[PDB]
Parts: sequence; C-alpha cells; structure tokens
Amino acid sequence: SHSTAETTLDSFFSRAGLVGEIDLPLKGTTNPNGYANWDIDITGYAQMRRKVELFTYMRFDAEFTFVACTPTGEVVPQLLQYMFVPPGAPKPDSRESLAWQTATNPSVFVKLSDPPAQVSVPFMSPASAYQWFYDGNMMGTFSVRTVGTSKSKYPLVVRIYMRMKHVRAWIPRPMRNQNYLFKANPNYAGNSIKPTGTSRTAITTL
Amino acid sequence: SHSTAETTLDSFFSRAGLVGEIDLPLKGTTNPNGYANWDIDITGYAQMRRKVELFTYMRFDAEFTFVACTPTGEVVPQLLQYMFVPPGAPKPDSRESLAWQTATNPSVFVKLSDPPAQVSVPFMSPASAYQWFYDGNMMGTFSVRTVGTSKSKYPLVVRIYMRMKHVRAWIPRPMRNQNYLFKANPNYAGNSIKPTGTSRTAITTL
Amino acid sequence: NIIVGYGEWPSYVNRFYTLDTKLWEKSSKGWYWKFPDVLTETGVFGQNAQFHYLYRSGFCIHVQCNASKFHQGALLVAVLPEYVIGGADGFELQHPYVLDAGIPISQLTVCPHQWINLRTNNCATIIVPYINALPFDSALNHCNFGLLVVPISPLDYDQGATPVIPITITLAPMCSEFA
Amino acid sequence: NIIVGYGEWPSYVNRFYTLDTKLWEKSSKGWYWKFPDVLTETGVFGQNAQFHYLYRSGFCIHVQCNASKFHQGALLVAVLPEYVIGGADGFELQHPYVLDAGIPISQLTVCPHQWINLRTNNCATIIVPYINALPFDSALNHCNFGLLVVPISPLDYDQGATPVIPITITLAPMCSEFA
Amino acid sequence: FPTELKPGTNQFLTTDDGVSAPILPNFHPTPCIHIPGEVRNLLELCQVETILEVNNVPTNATSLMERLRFPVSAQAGKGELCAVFRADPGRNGPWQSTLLGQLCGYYTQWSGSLEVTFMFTGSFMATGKMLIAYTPPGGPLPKDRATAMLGTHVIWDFGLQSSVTLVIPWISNTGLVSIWYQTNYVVPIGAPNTAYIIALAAAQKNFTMKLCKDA
Amino acid sequence: FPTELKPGTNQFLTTDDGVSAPILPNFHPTPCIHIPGEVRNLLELCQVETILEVNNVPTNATSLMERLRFPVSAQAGKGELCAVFRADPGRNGPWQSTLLGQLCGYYTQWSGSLEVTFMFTGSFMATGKMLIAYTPPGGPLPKDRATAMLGTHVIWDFGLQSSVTLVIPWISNTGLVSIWYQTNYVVPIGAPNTAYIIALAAAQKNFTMKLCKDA
Amino acid sequence: ATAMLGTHVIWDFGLQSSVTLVIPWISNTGLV
Repeated sequence: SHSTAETTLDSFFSRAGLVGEIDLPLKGTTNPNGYANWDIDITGYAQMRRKVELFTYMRFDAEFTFVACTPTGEVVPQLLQYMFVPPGAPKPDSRESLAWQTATNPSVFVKLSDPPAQVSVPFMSPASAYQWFYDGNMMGTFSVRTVGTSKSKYPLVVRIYMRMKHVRAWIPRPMRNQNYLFKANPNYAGNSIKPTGTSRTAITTL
Repeated sequence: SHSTAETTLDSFFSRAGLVGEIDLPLKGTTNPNGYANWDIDITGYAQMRRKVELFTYMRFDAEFTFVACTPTGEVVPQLLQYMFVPPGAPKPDSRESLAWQTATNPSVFVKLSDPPAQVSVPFMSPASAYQWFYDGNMMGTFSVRTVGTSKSKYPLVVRIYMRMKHVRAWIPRPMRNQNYLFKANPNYAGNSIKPTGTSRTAITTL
Repeated sequence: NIIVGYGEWPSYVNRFYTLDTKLWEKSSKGWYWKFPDVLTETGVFGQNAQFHYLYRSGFCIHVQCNASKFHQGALLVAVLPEYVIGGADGFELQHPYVLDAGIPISQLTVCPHQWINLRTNNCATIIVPYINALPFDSALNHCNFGLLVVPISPLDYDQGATPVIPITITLAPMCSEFA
Repeated sequence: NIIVGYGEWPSYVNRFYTLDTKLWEKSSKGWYWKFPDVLTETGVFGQNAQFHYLYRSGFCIHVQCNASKFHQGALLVAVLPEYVIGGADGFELQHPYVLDAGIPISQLTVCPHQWINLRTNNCATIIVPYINALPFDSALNHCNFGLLVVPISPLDYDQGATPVIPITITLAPMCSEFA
Repeated sequence: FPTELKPGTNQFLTTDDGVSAPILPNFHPTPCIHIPGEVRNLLELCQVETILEVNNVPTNATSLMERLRFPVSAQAGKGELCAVFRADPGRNGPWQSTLLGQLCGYYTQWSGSLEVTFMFTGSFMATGKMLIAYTPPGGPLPKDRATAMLGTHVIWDFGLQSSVTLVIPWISNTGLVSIWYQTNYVVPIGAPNTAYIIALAAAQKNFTMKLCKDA
Repeated sequence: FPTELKPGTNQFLTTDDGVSAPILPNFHPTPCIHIPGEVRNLLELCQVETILEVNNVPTNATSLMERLRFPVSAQAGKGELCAVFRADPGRNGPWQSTLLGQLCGYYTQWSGSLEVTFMFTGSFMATGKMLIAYTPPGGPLPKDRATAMLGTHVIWDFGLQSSVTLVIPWISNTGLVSIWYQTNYVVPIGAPNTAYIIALAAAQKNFTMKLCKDA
Repeated sequence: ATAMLGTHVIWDFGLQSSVTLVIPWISNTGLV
C-alpha cells in the first residue's frame, strides 16, 4: 500500500517543463531583427494538453525560468532584457519601438554568464478560473531581445520553462481519444476513427 | 469589484523607468573626454511630466540603478566611478579636475562585469516639498567617467533608472491638454489649439 | 431514482415544459440538446431569456419511455457541462463512439448520469445546478451544458410488435434569476 | 452658500475692500485676478505689504452680480493655487478654453468653485486659507493663487433691455500676519 | 555558514522592491509642515463632477467653448429628440473631457456606478418639460418618445427645478442616454427664445480600477 | 557575517521547489467564487465505474460501438464458454477503455482491489443462468464448467437479478475472469432470441499509485 | 406545442386507467 499524496493535484502538475524556444540567428530570416514575441501558453509542452483537458476549469500561478546559450552550447558576454507585456497592452513591433521603455511593462535585465532568471506570474483571468472549453485564456506575452543599439555579435537561443503552483480543478471529463488537428479546437479527422486501445482475434481466446 | 489599493499614490508612481542615457564613444565629438555630467530630473521618462503635474506639491525619495554595456550589448573588463554632486557644489570640467577627489561628493566604484549599482537619494529641497508650478527643484548631479589616466579601450553606454518611494501630494490640478513646447514652461502653440478629444458629425447621431 | 448533480442543489416560468417526442429505432445513434437554447422560444421563459441582459438558473430533467415487456435495449442519459461539438427538437449524433467531440463514450459515466434498461425501469431524473466561472451570464450567447441520450444496447423486437419506441423529455427551471 | 476651500479655515487692515465693477457683455471671455497683487497699492494692507519682509494671510471672497428676470447666463468662479500663465483691475482671458495655460476648463471644478446661474442665484462666497510650501513668503515677489470668473453660458437678452451686467468683487483679509 | 545561490541571483527586475544603500548618511531632510488639500487615493478625484462635452461637434479654435453646452430652442416640436450619448468613460467621445475619463485612461479595467447632472441656464420666466431616458446594455435607441417612456426615464420641469440627476446602475471595462422634448419651449414676450444645458458627470463610491497602464 | 558557497550553488534543478520574485506587485487577482464539483485527488476519479470493452474484436469505424457489449444467444449449449479476459488495468487490452486504465497509464506502480459489474439487457420474459469464475495469479484457464465450479465463482440468474458484481481480491503493478453457460437461454414465443451484456469496472478504496510517469 | 403552454395534463395508459379534469367556471365557453 502506497501513499495517497502521490495522486494529489499538486503532484500531477508539479514539475518545470519546456514550453518555448526562441531563436535569434546571426543571419537568415527567422528573426531578422534581434527580438521576438512569445505568447504565454501551456501547451508548448506536448503532454500538457491531454493532462489539463481532464477538467473543465483550472486555477493556478506560474513560474518561469530562462536558459540562454549559443547553438553549440557556449557561454558568451551578452546582455538581454526579457520584457513582460500584460494582457491588454501593445506589443513591440521593432527594435526602436517605444514599448521597450514603458515602465508598466516589467523587465528583467540579465547577463548570459549568470544563473537563469526566474519570475512569478499570478492568476490573471477576469473570471474565477480558466476554461479549456467554452460553448459559445490570455495570460500575457514575453518579449526577448538583446540590449543595445547595434546587432549582437553572437547567435543565441533562449529556452523557457514553466511550473504551475497552487492548482485547483473542477468538473472532470473523458480523456482525449483521437489525434488533435487544431489549437483551441476539438476537431478530429472523421474519415479515420480509431479504437481506444488494441484488439484481439476472438472473445474466447486470451 | 476590484481593490482600492491599486489607486493609491504609491501604486501610481511605483516602478523604475529609464530617465537617462549617457554615451561615451571611442571616437567622435559627443563626449570627447571620457566623462559626462547628468542633472537629476524626473522628466527623462517621457510619461512622467503629465503624471506628476496632476498635483502642485510632491515629496518623495529616489532610487537609482546604473546599467552599463557596449553599444552592441557586450560585457567588458572596465571600471567606472559614478560620482554624486550635491546641490551647491562645483561640478567637474575635465578629467584632471580636482572635483573627482573631493570626499564630500559620494562615489561608487564598480566593474562592468558586476550587477548594476544601486543607491538611494533623500529629499533634498530646502522647503517642505517640491513644486512643479511657481508663480513668481534642484536635486543634484551624477558624473560618470572611466577610472584611469589614459582613455578607455571600449565604447560604453550607461543607462539610469529611477524609482520614487514614500510619495505624498497636495492640491490636484487639471491634466495637460496641449503639446509641450519648453521645459519648466506651460507655454503652448496659440495658433493651433486642439480639442480635448474626438468629434462627431451631429449631436443626435451616435 | 433521482440523482443530484455533484451533490449540490440549485440555489440563488417555473413549471413543466414537455418537449416533442423522439422515436427510438433499430438504427438510432443518439440525440443531444443544449441548454438554455432548448427553451428560448417557448413561453414565458423564452420571452424572459431574450429580453434580459443577465441570466442564471438550474434545472430538473425527466426522461421517459414506454415499451412493452417483449422489447429490449438500454439507454445512457448524461449531462456534460460545456459540450463543444467538433432548438427544441435536438440534434442527432454522427459518430456516437467519439461523442462527436473526440472523447470516448465509455467514460461518459464520469458525469451525472442514469441508466434506462427496458427490462428494469423506464425513467431517469437528474437535477442540475448552475455551473459557470461567473455569477451571471448571457442566455443567448453561451450554452451551459448539454444533455445526451445514447443507446448503448440496440433496440430489438419480434416482427409484428411496434417498431418505434417513444422517448419523452419534460423539464422544469429551478431558482431562475434574470437581470 | 459658502464653501470653505479644502475644508480648512484660515489660522495663525481686516476690513472689506470693494473693487471696481466689471461689465459682462455678450462677447465676454472671462477675467482673472492674482493675490496678493490685487491688494498692494490700496490702503493699509497695501502699505503693510510693501514695507515688511515676510507675509502670511488668508482671504474671504464675495462675487455679486445684479440682473433682471429677463436675462440669462451662467458663470463659474474658481480659485487655482500657483496659476502660472503661458493690478486691482484684473486681466482678460485670450483663450478661455485652455485657461491660457494649456489645461482644460472643463476640469476646473476640481478646485474650490461656485456656480452663478442668473435664473437661480446671484452670489458666490469662497474662503481660502494660506497655501504654500513655506510658513511665510514675500508679498511682492510671489503670487499665491488666482481667481477666475468665466462665463460658461453666454449672456442673452432681448433688444431694449440693459446690454451690460455688472460684476462686483469684495474681499476681506483673514488672519493676516506681517514680519 | 553554508549557502547556495538560486537561479534568480544577479538579475535586475524593475518592479522589484527592496532597500538600498543611502548615498548621504548623517543628512536630515527638512521637516514637513502642514499643507491643506492632501490626496491619498485617486478615487477621491474620480468622484468629482466635471463638465461633459455632449456637443463635441465643432472643431474651430474660436468655437471651442461651444462644446460645453447644447441648445434648447422654441422652434422644435414636441416629442423630438434633442441629444444622445453613450455611457463609456474610458472610450473616445464626450467622456474624454471629464477627469474620470482621463484618469481611467491610465488603467485597464474598471466597474461601478455613475451619475449625470443636467443644469438649465435659461431665463426665470421660461417653462417646459423634458424626458431623460436610460437604455441598458444591448438595447437599441428608442424610436420615439412613447417608446422611451416605457423604460427608465424621468420628467424634468424647467419652472420647478433648475437641475436634475440621473444614476447609471452599472458599467464595465454600454448604455445610452437620450433627451427628448416632452412639451414645447414656452416663453413670454421679452425673453430670449433659446437656452442652453450644461452636463456634469462623476462616479459613485463603488467605482474601482485595476492594472495600471501608460497612456 | 562570513559565508561559504557549496557545490550545488548556481544550478537549476527542474524539480526544485522554492519562491521567486513576483513580476507584478500591487496586483490583486479575482476572488474565487464557489463552483460545484471540485476534485482534490485522482483516486476519486479512479473509483468511478466505466464501460469495459471485453469485446474488443471489431475494428471498422461503423462497428466501433459493438465493442461495448457482448452477446448471449439461444443457439449455444450448456457448459460452453462465453468470454474470458484478464485483470490488468494498466496493460494493453480491454481495460484501455476505462478511466482507471488511462489514469494508471500516467504512473509506474499500483496495487489494490477491483470490482466488475455485469448488467443484462434482454427482455423481461427471458430466463437462464450463468457462471462467472475468477482464477488467481499463476493458474491456468479452466478447461470446462465443472472445473470452474471448483473455485471462486457465482451463479447468476437473469430472471431474479439484472446485475451482478464480482470482487477481485488483489492485483499488483494477473488473474482471469471467465463466463460460462450454466443453462440454456430460455425464451417464450414472441421475444428476441439474442441479448447483450454490458460490463463496468472500477477500483476500491484501498487502491493506490506511485511514481508519476509521462505516457 | 401550443396546447402545452396552458392548462393541460399528461396521461399514461400504463400507469393509470382514468384521469379527471376540472373546468374552473362556466356561465348560463371553453374548449377541451
């Protein structure tokens, strides 16, 4: 007989997982200007959607960690910004945009030769809980750039990890059966419907 | 119904914003000698003037943070000084000026490969409060240089952030209507006066 | 018997509304209704729901079917809040196995449900409170839940007996509020 | 009625001074006065203010206008400390919309103010304490506040009635100190 | 004394609150004297009436003061619409002239009750009646005075009162206000045939805001 | 105040729990209203009966609903085997359709008791008997009904009861269940000759799991 | 459906054999 503390809701959703990956190449066309906007979503971790869609309503806080390095994995002398844009505010559209110097958007200046940064974001919904199903969930945005006027001398990659804390859930649902097709859409391929599990030749044979 | 703690005066003026930007080029004519004098003002942040001019009298302390790097955004082995000149004292006029070695001007020696420096400045007015209107506000000066006798080997940029604490205000006023023309001057362009807001075709049509 | 959804009674036009009768066939796949959309053009409740800006209510649902002792089959009646699909006459299911939403039917008993076995009983009663993330909502822009009546065991009979079995739904609002 | 500015009474030559009368016209834009400059060459107060090094006082202001029952219009009377513009006869407003300082007139009710509606009343009384960042100041180098009388609704009458309406200002120092 | 450093160690967060090293120890600031009119919350300023520019039609520099009132004439019939405006302090329109709209332009969400005051500035010998109506969110503008009567409304008399007040029950981060002619504008011989109305708007004690923003 | 730094100083462990700097001080979240149906442990969902797909033979899209029941006909003799399945919720097979199997696919170890319910959905005039047997771990499938009788079993009557329940004493991170014909399927004239059985499975109050895993 | 919105009763052959309906008032009229 094991313990019942392994199946609480704060153990099911309890670890930091990779939810984002921002690429800042020295050349090419991915992010030609040394900045990028990433919208906060929890389905960046591939296993999170089926886990959270077991319930209709959820309520939690989040903790974010930023790990940055060169594509090889090297550590270089660079400074970055990591701005947070709350839901309802304009987002940057250039390196000279005035949104980078708005005091109501919190920022975290940090070096690459530093331990990864870490911040906490509260529950930001206008309602009492988030809902993954609405018959009839904006959290914010993280903007990443390199501090300075000229372009950076190194190629950089930024990885974002999220951990959910103080979790509450209501009204369980059946777990997902079929492959997903879209985001924020329960649509499924109607020409190829598969059974829940595996089959056997006859009902009287093991 | 939200909370009334979001509209207190310590929430309206509550965040650190960029108020200054000092450039120390390796070549050119901006600051040919490796030093600069910056007079402490709060309207370096573009949105601060209309916010503070909502009242006639104000009283607060300030907190200053200094972030330094190369125009690209690199981190280099350099040492800087950051001297504070109180109101009423002579300011430096050269790299060999004797003002840099006056013990009554506080200094902060720091490295570029260090966390940003941070100091607190008290309320320094000879009166009971500052006033943005006088019918009939010197805080000090920050001097920035590179430690040494010879010139630096790198180009540097220094950015200054200010946060106001322990805020008190008296006697509210109407908010600014028109574009500003000068500093410490309520002058406006009298040939182009614009309405407060937007217009419509008729009073009986939405 | 009577089951109370999630162990909660409704709390803070109140009459019986009997809907049109469905015909259960040998090849039926299932039906569903959406609330409050099922009652938005019928009577005083429907007049109240299209002229007020905020709405809040619970419900009491009865499902009935009369058949003889020589018929057989079984139905599952369940209530699913926020039933997103991937009037007063309802809709039929295209793929009942995935409940038309990509989720298995075999786990639908995780919701407030009842069984109608033609050899045992012919009635099912479910009491549903108000469920939302908001105290009030709009009766014309949001459907709070859906009602499902799906045959898990097919209807069977011998030739000469009646080939269609009627299913009747009668429901009453409980603790309805308007503003 | 009587309004007390900011809910404070004046605290630690004291007679009535009646100024010259202004004429309100159909095309008037508004007038303003500055204190203590309005009383610096009139009587004992003016003699005291030009020969002492420090000064401190409050004020009581009455604004009056007599018209008939066939006239119409409305004035706003307000007091604005440290009224920086971008004698005993006052000055006229050039652009009353921006109050000659780049600030809207519609928000001038945020200051101690009164309304004079010709159909309702014909008087306004405001009591102003001493406001400064210093206990004492100079009466010849600093103006503490300004008084504004601006018509929000234009003066109208029928031809044959009097085309000018008089406005009278009478004021009394309160708790004045000199040193 | 063993210690460990955590992943948020050498970072500068602009919203972080702490304590710093005083640059000038042994310095004593000037003591605070008493100054009248101290403000501690912005809701005090939100609860003050300011002029509402219902008539935001003209745009010339010399006609800018006409936006502060709207007319009532003797050439209009009974049952005819006078003016109409919305109940949205934070949106573009008439409410931009008030201090409540300017202050809620510094935030993101708000909710509460409002109040509007109408003041008549005609002559003492003028009489008449008006109908002021309020339509809740989601409804359309009434087509005529009879439809506006079936709803939230008030009947205003120039002879009896000079000012009237209307309360808007609730708004969120909507409704409509319309003024109709109930009777005609009655006036004796020797008095002007046109008058003006001035509108003032404020907020009630249950108004709140949240999530500061830069405008 | 002297201090020393230890070998785990500037490291980021993803399972580490601590406290961080709030990005938005002075912000108050929306208060929580009451919502019915709150879940605090997953064992509550583990203890709910769900349909067991014993008949996981067909695979066509249009025949997918036939996996939810298995037949009982009048053309079968007495003592003949009807169906057989294992007692392994976390393994591939019939138990994959239940919520217990899906939930224990997110862990590594489990142990406890189970229960299976069989419901008969024939006509009211049909009668017969069945034998449901359970074989402990390590034993083989019984060769005939007489061997299955010597063991844990139950005799089920269609006329008397519509549902029966069987308890599996203990399983670990096994046994077999087999259904035999005791009598033949008796039916009057005018009633259908075939019926179906629906099986539902759940867990008892002593079931537990451990060492979460991603599936 | 229109008849449902009014005074009515639902009668079951299996459960009851007889039903009773009361007419509230008539004078020296209604329909069933």
